[PDB]
Amino acid sequence: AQYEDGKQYTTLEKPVAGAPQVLEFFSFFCPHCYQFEEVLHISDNVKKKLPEGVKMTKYHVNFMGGDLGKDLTQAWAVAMALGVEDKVTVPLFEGVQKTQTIRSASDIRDVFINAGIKGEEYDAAWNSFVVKSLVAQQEKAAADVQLRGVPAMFVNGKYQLNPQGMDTSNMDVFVQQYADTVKYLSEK
Repeated sequence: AQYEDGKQYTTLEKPVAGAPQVLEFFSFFCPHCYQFEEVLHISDNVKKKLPEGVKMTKYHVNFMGGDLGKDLTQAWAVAMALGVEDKVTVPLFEGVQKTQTIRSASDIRDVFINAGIKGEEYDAAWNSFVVKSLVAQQEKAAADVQLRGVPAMFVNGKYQLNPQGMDTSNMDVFVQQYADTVKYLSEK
């Protein structure tokens, strides 16, 4: 066929019940993740092609960057709780990978301050149990599919995107193949 298991996607032999419809994993330490966010705009292109009635979830992971890695997972929980993802994603990526100015939890915090989240609001969120449970969800979702690498995208807890099997000569063609594949898997 045109879409083949083991080619543009793999099927989990261990399907996950009640999973988010479109679930993306990343790390601010992850070099392809940086590309996916600032050069390819994968999330946004997938969304533009998803049917109506389908929501997108994106979670951070712990297994890169050690201690700072975990802080970032908690910071992403704060970002999700406050609804400020679209304001901190770029400066977090550039702080970790481009300028390398993010070296501590305080440097993460500065990024939010510069994006206009008030210190009090951030610290309150950082220490909240709503954020604790949001960190738990991120971890549980990654555990459920025994995630050992990022970027990763799962559709309906059953299919995992496989971008290694997609021409990368043209970045625009790659992105549409990726997005079109997510749409196909969605309608499956």
